[PDB]
Amino acid sequence: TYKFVNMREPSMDMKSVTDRAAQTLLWTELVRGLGMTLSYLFREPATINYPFEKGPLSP
Amino acid sequence: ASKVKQDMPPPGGYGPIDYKRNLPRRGLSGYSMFAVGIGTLLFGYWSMMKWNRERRRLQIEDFEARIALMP
Ligand SMILES: CCCCCCCC/C=C\CCCCCCCC(=O)O[C@H](COC(=O)CCCCCCC/C=C/CCCCCCCC)COP(=O)(O)OCCN
Repeated sequence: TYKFVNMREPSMDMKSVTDRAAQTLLWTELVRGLGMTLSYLFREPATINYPFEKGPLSP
Repeated sequence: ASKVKQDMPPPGGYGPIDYKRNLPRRGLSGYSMFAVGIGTLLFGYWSMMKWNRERRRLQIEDFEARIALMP
């Protein structure tokens, strides 16, 4: 079985075209990326305090 | 005596794992966004209308005072 990754056709009604124009002019997806980064700032980092803390190992 | 003991999945298997793409749509129409922009523009225009007319009156008053002092 196989899937299509980029086989969508954008709608050409007035509402869809207006939505795409609003995206182009007001930079909505750029704001979405900014929001993702902003949210990702307010979470705890993954850094450990070497050499006072050490990475996990195995026997 | 002891039976075999090695790394095996628990009985009944593991819990289902999500793999589908999850890109939710936040939700706000382009008409609504344009309406918000136009509304804030109009509100700013009206406020600055009022303030600039008041500033014109203040400047006229200052000019009146200067005219009175000139001779
Ligand atoms: C009733 C009377 C009203 C009078 C009419 C007024 C109505 C106004 C309606 C339109 C206003 C919109 C203008 C805003 C600028 C739009 C310019 C634009 O859309 O250009 C983009 C380009 O925009 C960009 O790509 C810029 C991205 C740069 C990265 C910056 C990240 C954006 C987020 C940062 C926050 C922005 C903060 C803004 C406020 C700053 C305050 C000082 C088009 O490029 P493409 O989509 O690639 O298509 C071109 C091929 N045909």
